[PDB]
Amino acid sequence: SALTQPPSASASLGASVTLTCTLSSGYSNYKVDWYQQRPGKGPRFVMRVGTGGIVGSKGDGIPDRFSVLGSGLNRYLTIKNIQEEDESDYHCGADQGSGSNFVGVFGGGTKLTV
Amino acid sequence: QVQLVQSGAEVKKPGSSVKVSCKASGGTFSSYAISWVRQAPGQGLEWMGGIIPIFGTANYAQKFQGRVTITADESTSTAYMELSSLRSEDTAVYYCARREAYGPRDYYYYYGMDVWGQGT
Amino acid sequence: QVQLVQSGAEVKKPGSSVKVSCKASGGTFSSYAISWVRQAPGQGLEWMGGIIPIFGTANYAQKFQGRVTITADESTSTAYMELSSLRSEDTAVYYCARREAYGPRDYYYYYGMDVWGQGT
Amino acid sequence: ATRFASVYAWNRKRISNCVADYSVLYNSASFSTFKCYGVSPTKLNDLCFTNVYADSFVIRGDEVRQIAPGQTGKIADYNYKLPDDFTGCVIAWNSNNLDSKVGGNYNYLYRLFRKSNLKPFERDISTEIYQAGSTPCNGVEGFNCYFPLQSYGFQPTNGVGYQPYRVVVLSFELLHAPATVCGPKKSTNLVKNKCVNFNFNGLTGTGVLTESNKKFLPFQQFGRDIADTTDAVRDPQTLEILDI
Amino acid sequence: CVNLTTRTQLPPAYTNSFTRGVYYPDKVFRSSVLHSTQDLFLPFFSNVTWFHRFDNPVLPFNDGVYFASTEKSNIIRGWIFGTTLDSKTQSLLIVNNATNVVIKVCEFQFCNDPFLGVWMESEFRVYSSANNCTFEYVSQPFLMDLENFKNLREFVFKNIDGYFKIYSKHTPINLVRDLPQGFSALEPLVDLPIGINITRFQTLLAWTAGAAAYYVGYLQPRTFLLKYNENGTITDAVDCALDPLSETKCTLKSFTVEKGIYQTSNFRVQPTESIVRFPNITNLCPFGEVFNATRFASVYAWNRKRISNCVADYSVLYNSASFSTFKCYGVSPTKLNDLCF
Amino acid sequence: TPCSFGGVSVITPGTNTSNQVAVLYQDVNCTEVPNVFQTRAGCLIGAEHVNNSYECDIPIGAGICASYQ
Ligand SMILES: *[C@@H]1O[C@H](CO[C@@H]2O[C@@H](C)[C@@H](O)[C@@H](O)[C@@H]2O)[C@@H](O[C@@H]2O[C@H](CO)[C@@H](O[C@@H]3O[C@H](CO[C@H]4O[C@H](CO)[C@@H](O)[C@H](O)[C@@H]4O)[C@@H](O)[C@H](O)[C@@H]3O)[C@H](O)[C@H]2NC(C)=O)[C@H](O)[C@H]1NC(C)=O
Ligand SMILES: *[C@@H]1O[C@H](CO)[C@@H](O)[C@H](O)[C@H]1NC(C)=O
Ligand SMILES: *[C@@H]1O[C@H](CO)[C@@H](O)[C@H](O)[C@H]1NC(C)=O
Ligand SMILES: *[C@@H]1O[C@H](CO)[C@@H](O)[C@H](O)[C@H]1NC(C)=O
Ligand SMILES: *[C@@H]1O[C@H](CO)[C@@H](O)[C@H](O)[C@H]1NC(C)=O
Ligand SMILES: *[C@@H]1O[C@H](CO)[C@@H](O)[C@H](O)[C@H]1NC(C)=O
Ligand SMILES: *[C@@H]1O[C@H](CO)[C@@H](O)[C@H](O)[C@H]1NC(C)=O
Repeated sequence: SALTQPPSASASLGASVTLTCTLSSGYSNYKVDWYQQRPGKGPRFVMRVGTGGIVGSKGDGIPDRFSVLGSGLNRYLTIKNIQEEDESDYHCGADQGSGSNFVGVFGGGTKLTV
Repeated sequence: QVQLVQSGAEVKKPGSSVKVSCKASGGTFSSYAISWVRQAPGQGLEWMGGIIPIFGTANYAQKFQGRVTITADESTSTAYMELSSLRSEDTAVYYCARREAYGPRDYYYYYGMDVWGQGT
Repeated sequence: QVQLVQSGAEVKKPGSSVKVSCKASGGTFSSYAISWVRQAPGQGLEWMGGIIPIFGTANYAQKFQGRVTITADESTSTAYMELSSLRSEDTAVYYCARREAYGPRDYYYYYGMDVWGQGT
Repeated sequence: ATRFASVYAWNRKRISNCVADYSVLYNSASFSTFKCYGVSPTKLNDLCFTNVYADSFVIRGDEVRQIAPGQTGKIADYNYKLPDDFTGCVIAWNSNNLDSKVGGNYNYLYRLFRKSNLKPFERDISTEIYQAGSTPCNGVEGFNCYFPLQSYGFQPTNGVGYQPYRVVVLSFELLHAPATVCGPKKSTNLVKNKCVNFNFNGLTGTGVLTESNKKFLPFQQFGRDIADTTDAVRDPQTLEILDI
Repeated sequence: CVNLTTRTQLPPAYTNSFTRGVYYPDKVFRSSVLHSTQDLFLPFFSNVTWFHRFDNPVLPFNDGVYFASTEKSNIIRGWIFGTTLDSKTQSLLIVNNATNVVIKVCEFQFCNDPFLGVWMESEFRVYSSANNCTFEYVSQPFLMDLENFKNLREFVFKNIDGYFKIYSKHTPINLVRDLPQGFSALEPLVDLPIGINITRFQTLLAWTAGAAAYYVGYLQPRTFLLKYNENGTITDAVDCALDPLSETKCTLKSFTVEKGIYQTSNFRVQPTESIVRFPNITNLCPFGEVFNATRFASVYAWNRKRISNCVADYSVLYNSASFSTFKCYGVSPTKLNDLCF
Repeated sequence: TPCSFGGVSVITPGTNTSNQVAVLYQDVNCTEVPNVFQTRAGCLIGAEHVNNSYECDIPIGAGICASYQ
């Protein structure tokens, strides 16, 4: 199944929307990324979560409200104080390395209709 | 500052070959984990390959191995892709994506895909 | 007990490609020296290739090197063959043949081809 | 085995209370490395050990040379340290056909950075962010803030030095305790009051065996003289005390 | 599980270890000899914490412990060994031989006051959850009675190099309130093959009290000279670091010292501070201009750059993952940052 | 210079008579050592200095001898 991600969810304004991007057993110890795709525009980087913590980023057209947490084999992206600007398609990917970049298995994506 | 821009959109007859460029302006090129990704209309993103210019080696996905050729031209600070045997399902927008590098540079310690292309 | 059976007979017009399977039922698969052989109608047997699934490497004859592709799928306990550029003389019955293994398994100590396929 | 451990988190199986036939393992043609330290590889079947530990992991081809006493490098220093007085044999073989995948097998991990070197047979399975600089990381990766583990990208097109190798290290412990692991030796009849060459559970010498009047305690297997040389043995098959 | 709280809260009491805590250090028979061995032993006349009431808090376990009990109705049940003893780490459980003599190194979720209860046994309230069993050994079934002194039981518990070593001795005793003076050695009872990290322990007892007390001492690396008799029994010992007469006895390899002068050791003042002084240079060494160079020389005409008057930080170069060979001759690669050239 | 050091000699009657001992720190000043008697061989602790001379039993050095009385 590799990266399993729910098709679509819907949360109300000012609420918490925890999005689960699960990591498969074979793909367990892989870096996980998060991207925001506006409808019809190119996806942009939001936050990156590693198995040991948070990669850390700022100034990428991402509101301060967005946050990401990684517990076990499940990676959670948490949105607090959501407004109508957050309606978009979010994608989580896998990654690997040591000189050949390997591949990123991108999940189905989430359509968060506010 | 640093940004990656490529050539415009091309339309090709099925069964032909398409070559897509990717220009790099700003920063210290050839340390970036240049990646190639795509998304079908109405479908989630699908990886195809990636390349690190300094190592001169290219990696490809199993779905596209033997059909996608990726090269990085260090002299022009550009990254090139060659895709052949296009089919009906292969039509989509194509993105050229990079990653910041930190650390020993021989072992994977990279940031996120902060900068993206404008489409193809 | 142990036996190898494949798919039926195929007829292809010249210049096409033919793919022949070989199923394995019983015994401890991937230790067998799976071999591919053929015999022209009215002529003696001619070898073309062989494969050991655990080693994942395939050997081919000089007459058929660059034209015969042989792979072994360990998951289904099956062995596959792909033959391209068929000509008039290439038509014949095709046999999938195995060999018992004993010893270190890295160095050739094998029994005879006790079990054969039913033809193709 | 089909599920070898990662070198940063290597597996250990303890083997005891059995007969260890090393002619099958030694005379196997399937291993590419069989280098022994402290014992010779061709006399192994004549010895007895207290217990044997079999440590196993996958490492990089160029790194097989580091699994030895007195070596340095990322693996020898941060993953698996072998002691300099190691008694045992280090066994390695090419396992590209089992451990390699076409896109690359990333399930084999190694520790790349550590604050200090490991002690012999020490394990470290923590995932603490490595501090490279003077600025606290507070759990976040970045420059001078590093993730300590990395994977080996095993691909079938890699050169020999970059192919996977499976390594099994057999550590042979020799302490004053009952022996439980012995080679495939056959026993002979016991001869008393005659000049003989003896081998009593690994204790060897030349001498005359007589009945002893020493009151050995139930746990004592042999004795020593004032000179600290063997002068008495408990027979390993019948719990009889002999003077030598 | 039951938390016993009906305990007077007093500081630990102390007694005199006298000549207790000697065990057979090895498995070799010797007789009519004095053998000097350096091992973990209970020091002679070491102060020993004394517990009764219902006295049994959690105690530290350092290098190892000495356990002895003076009892009339067999109240001691066993010991709990582990690191946290709450299923976060591997732990060792030794139950009384009444069910079976059993050492279970299974992963148990223990209570914050484990015990056994009794006069007949009913309750077994030692642990709750128990899975991930890695080692088990069960001694031939027996039975631990659940209901001046006459019976003395001595135990030594060590956790060394993969073995959990238990030593024990059974003797007559005659004191009312103390550890006897006189000598006995503890023979090994069983060698447990468990490579366990043990740092903390708790005592299991079997509400009302029985007639019992127990003692806990701590082991240290010491050199002892042991006297073996004609039957190979240890009959005396001197802890040579206790005082200068024992030190003389250890040096002369005898328990009798003649009138005279003996040179037995060497006194040395130990340093109390580490004083490190290096020059006031702060500029970094120009290594980066040679390692990341784009125009390396040919080997027949190799380049040489001389580096001087700078601070050479070798942890960046040594701790770099980018080099495949780093072989040092004359110096070690991991001590390079402490040297000056 | 290195830190103060020296040999330790135990002055004793035999164990047939008494287990009381005295310790001589040879050529080490009294102060750095930790009935303290300063002599040419060093400071001798545990022996009581008396003005009454006797036959040498246990020699100390530089004219000093010790005995059990
Ligand atoms: C080999 O070379 C690389 C690259 O350095 C360049 O080439 C050399 C020859 C010289 O011309 C340099 O002037 C060139 O820059 C070196 O890697 C660099 O190491 C230095 C420290 O020694 C790094 O400087 C740090 O930068 C930190 C902030 O940058 C972080 O974020 C950026 C993205 O915004 C990211 O790209 C970067 O990697 C960091 O994650 C800063 O906090 C820190 O204090 C310090 O200033 C520099 O950034 C590194 N560059 C890269 C891309 O890794 C090697 O050190 C050098 N090795 C040797 C042995 O010489
Ligand atoms: C085997 O050894 C045991 C002691 O462990 C002994 O009692 C028994 O008689 C021996 N049997 C043989 C086959 O000699
Ligand atoms: C112990 O067993 C349980 C159940 O199988 C398992 O979930 C847990 O991870 C195991 N722990 C260890 C130490 O293996
Ligand atoms: C042993 O347990 C102690 C408990 O404080 C812990 O600090 C230490 O790291 C442990 N050591 C090992 C090797 O597990
Ligand atoms: C030693 O054993 C003998 C015979 O059992 C006995 O007579 C003697 O009293 C014992 N004690 C010693 C040390 O002599
Ligand atoms: C010993 O030290 C004290 C105090 O410094 C000093 O007065 C005395 O003279 C010293 N004696 C010797 C022998 O140096
Ligand atoms: C011994 O001699 C010392 C030094 O002269 C003197 O101070 C002391 O009073 C004398 N008497 C005794 C017996 O101590």
